[PDB]
Amino acid sequence: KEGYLVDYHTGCKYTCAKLGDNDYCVRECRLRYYQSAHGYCYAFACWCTHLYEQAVVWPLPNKRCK
Repeated sequence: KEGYLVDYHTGCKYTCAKLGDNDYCVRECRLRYYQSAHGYCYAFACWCTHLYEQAVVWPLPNKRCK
């Protein structure tokens, strides 16, 4: 499973270096979910990958950047 990185209360994106320069992005994904998560910087913003069924993202109730 895959999903865009967003905060549960701030509703905002998490920006990073181009695509595969994912060194900051993987460290968010593996602390947001289980440590077995992964990700990359799709359009210079973090996109988590190799995820379980318990990842959700867009079905959140608000998710607009405060």
